[PDB]
Amino acid sequence: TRDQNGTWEMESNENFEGYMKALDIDFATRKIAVRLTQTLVIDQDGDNFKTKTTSTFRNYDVDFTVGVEFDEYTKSLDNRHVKALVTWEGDVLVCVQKGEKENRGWKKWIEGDKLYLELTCGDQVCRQVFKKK
Ligand SMILES: *C/C=C(C)/C=C/C=C(C)/C=C/C1=C(C)CCCC1(C)C
Repeated sequence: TRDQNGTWEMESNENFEGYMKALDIDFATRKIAVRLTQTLVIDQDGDNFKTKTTSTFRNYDVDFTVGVEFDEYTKSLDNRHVKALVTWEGDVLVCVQKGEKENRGWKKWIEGDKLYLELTCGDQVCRQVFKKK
């Protein structure tokens, strides 16, 4: 399925520390962030996505249209400018964030009632799994 609508509660989070370190997120922020349960709310209408990731400590909102390049300033993360593009490869939603960091982006897909999110930066891969609330 390409339908990723839902309120998604984080079930697991593998190597978030490595990914954040590759992004140059400071030590203290990384230590807080690795322990937190995230909720990812996705509102998807055709090719329009509105997403909100929340935790007790920090939130991050990003909206995008599939197939439309957009400028991103990663405020509240690593505070960089990237040129972002989100597209479909089969039923995998693929984001490439072009800029200073190599191999920067993510892949998101559904597999039997779980949402999988693989975040990449440099040589690091973070693997997250969510379940619908
Ligand atoms: C569709 C999947 C998306 C938009 C993935 C979003 C991932 C985040 C918003 C993660 C954000 C964070 C970090 C990268 C490190 C600091 C903690 C967070 C949760 C603000």
